[PDB]
Amino acid sequence: EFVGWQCPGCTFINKPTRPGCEMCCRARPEAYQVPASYQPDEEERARLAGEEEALRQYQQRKQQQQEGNYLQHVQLDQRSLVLNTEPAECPVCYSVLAPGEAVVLRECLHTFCRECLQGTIRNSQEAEVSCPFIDNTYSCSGKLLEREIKALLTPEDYQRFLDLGISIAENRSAFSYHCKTPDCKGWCFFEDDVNEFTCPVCFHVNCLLCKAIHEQMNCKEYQEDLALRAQN
Amino acid sequence: SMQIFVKTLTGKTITLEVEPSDTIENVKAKIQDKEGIPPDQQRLIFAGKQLEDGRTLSDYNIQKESTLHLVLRLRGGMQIFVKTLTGKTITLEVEPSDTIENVKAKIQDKEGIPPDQQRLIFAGKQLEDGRTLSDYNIQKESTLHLVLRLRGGMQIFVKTLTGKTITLEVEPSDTIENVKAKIQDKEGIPPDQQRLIFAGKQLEDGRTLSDYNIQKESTLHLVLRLRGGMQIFVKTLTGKTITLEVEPSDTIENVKAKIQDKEGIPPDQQRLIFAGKQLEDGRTLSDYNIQKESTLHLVLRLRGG
Ligand SMILES: [Zn+2]
Ligand SMILES: [Zn+2]
Ligand SMILES: [Zn+2]
Ligand SMILES: [Zn+2]
Ligand SMILES: [Zn+2]
Repeated sequence: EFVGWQCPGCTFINKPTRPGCEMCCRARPEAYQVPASYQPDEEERARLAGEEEALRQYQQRKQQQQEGNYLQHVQLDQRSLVLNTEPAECPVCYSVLAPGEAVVLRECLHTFCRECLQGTIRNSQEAEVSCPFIDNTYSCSGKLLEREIKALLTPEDYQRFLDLGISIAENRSAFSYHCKTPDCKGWCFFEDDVNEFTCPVCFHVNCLLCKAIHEQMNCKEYQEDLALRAQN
Repeated sequence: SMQIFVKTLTGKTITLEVEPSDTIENVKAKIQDKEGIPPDQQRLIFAGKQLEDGRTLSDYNIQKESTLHLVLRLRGGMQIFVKTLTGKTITLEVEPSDTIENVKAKIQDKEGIPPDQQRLIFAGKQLEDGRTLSDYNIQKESTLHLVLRLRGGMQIFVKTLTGKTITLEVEPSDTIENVKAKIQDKEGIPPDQQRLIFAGKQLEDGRTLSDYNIQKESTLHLVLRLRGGMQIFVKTLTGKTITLEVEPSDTIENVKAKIQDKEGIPPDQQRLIFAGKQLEDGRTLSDYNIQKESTLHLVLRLRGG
């Protein structure tokens, strides 16, 4: 009726807390129950201490993975474009792309050439550029961020991109009025009972009634001059 | 003279002719005579305890037809304990000169685990196959951890922005908030800023894998949003560009109030355009996905009075 557990393989009676037999290394049978009465001696309390420290050090190892892994995810917000770390194949090109020569879209995670994305941006009829990825399951509905678009385009094309965006909103509103100066970008929104729009670009005063610029005339003088100059 | 029995771990019964005056060394030399085992590798167990070399069968009160139990132990060997994440503890006989390679082979012999699937950790550091236990200062009754390569089970894969592909272990009952927490456990990414995408579908936390019909070996995409201080550009028709400091939770009303502070234009005279759309005062910057370094266009209503 001893306190310890006898080893079924070698008959050595082991201390209750030991997981393996001190003689033959056999595991403590799972049926055995350790009495709470037992106090571990200097050898067992030392072994349990080393076990709790091994667990303590393993747990702080996993926390360093957690914090180390996370900082690399935050690392990639330091730049606008995210590049491929492995070789990638462009779903539009079919071109092979060495690491650092393809762009990973932030909203989609699909990887493309800089060249095809440039045509995809310049050919987008919507102010929000979609990812051109298409497979047999789905078209990707993710959008290229303006951060990524600015870094992908020449400054000329980036400015053309912004101009198309504001003109998309302008075409959408039937309450918009554009400056009648040629090639001028100025335009405004119709306020009720306002008949003159002084454009902030050309500084010419647009008459909203005639929807034209007649600064040296009034509306009737301009209208009769207009019909007189344009006959058939 | 009397006869006693020695039982081995292999299951053999050995008979010896002995005397009470024989020491335990003498009994071990008799076993060496018959079985060829070095005496300083032998351990003899009687009455559940190990017999010391200097004493006699008479001192331990070993009589005729007594049965001794033989255990073999390397004279310069020691025991170490390898702990699994399952809670099981494996007890190994090792030597300080044994390599991590050898320890893996010992774990395979005892537990049937291939060395392919064995990662051993001592004092927080993973052990390399060519180095020895003494190299890592692994001493008698030290405690190591064993992490197995896989469970099989159900796995899914999560590719990330950094190119690192993650492998997760889940069950079909698993809430996506759960899978977001398991990504948080492995990568530290808070779950509130995770966007898990399968086949172009944004996955919502309440629903689970089976309800999105996502089976094992699937590959998902992890997109991360962020709530933090950002800088946006508001651009007039003149090309004037001011830089604003905002948060994604900011309203369009909030942004127009910032423009009023910087340029003196009242919000009722302000119309903001982004992505070919006029921005509604009630909605937020997150609602329009207005992210970092975005350009909002500013068109002023027409003054009159
Ligand atoms: Zn045993
Ligand atoms: Zn391409
Ligand atoms: Zn995409
Ligand atoms: Zn103008
Ligand atoms: Zn007029």
